[PDB]
Amino acid sequence: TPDCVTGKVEYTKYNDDDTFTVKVGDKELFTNRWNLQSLLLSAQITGMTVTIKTNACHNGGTFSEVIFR
Amino acid sequence: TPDCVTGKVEYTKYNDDDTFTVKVGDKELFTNRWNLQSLLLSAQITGMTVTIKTNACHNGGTFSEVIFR
Amino acid sequence: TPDCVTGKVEYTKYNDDDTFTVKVGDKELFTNRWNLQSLLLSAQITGMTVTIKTNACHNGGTFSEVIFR
Amino acid sequence: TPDCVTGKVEYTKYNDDDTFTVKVGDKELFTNRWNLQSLLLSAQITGMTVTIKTNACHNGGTFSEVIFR
Amino acid sequence: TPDCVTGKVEYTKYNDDDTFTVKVGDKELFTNRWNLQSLLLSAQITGMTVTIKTNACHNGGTFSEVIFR
Repeated sequence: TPDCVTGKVEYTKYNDDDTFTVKVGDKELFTNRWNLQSLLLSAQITGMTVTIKTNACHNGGTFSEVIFR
Repeated sequence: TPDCVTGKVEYTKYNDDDTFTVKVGDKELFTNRWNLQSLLLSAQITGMTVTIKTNACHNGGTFSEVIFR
Repeated sequence: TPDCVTGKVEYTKYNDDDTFTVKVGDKELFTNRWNLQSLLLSAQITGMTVTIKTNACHNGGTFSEVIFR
Repeated sequence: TPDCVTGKVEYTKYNDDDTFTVKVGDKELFTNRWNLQSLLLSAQITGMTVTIKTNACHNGGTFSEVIFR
Repeated sequence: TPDCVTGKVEYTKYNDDDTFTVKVGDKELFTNRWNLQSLLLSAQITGMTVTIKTNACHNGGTFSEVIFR
């Protein structure tokens, strides 16, 4: 899967349908993997750099691969 | 869903029916999504600013959408 | 449910039977709600003030309502 | 259950069979309760003092009761 | 099980099939044990030194034993 965006988590959002949204770089992407929620919040809180890998690299895109640096 | 309140979590409460209550701004709101409990406590401990989005924007109101900034 | 004790978490104990015990004020109380284990440990580690609400307000008493400040 | 060892967590080990091993004092003890893994790691990371209670108070001994302070 | 690599966690990666990848030393290894994900991220965030024990000691290798110091 190709890299989509890399950077710090600007904000996260829990959604009504139980998905989780993250804002990295200039993209707002969401995921439906439950384990990623607390992991992504930890990344946000501790200010790590993350790379999101996805084919749907656009606002509203979904993803399920993340690299925590 | 519209913004209801934005600010720091003053306090949280675990309820007998397992729902979770949060006090942000001047509203006391609750949620029945189990994943939000630890996330909201982290938000509280680390002092993040959160925005709660809900139609039931009033004390005793319920919610399931949150933005962590 | 009435207030029972308020204060910092003196210590916590994971029990053989999988219940969780907390020492706040002069009472030692236990709960069987899982989600409360990690939440209570976080409260302990970060030095939060908690209020436990329960009718069984006595050593060995059970509880399932907690307020985290 | 009697006290076995008290002190800081010197190290923890995740084992191939999903049990968790902890080194406190001069004993190396393991547990099969899944909830205790993250709790014990938090204890280790934050440098808490823990007391492990068990009858198998010897290297290779098992346990399921822990006091966190 | 023999030691494979020891060092801090360079980065971690959540994979689409819900396995978790970690980069320690010069090896990139992955695990399918769900409990290790948050534990490894904590290790990464807090900069602990970990030792991964495995027979598949090579890039792409799996593992399920970890020592956190």
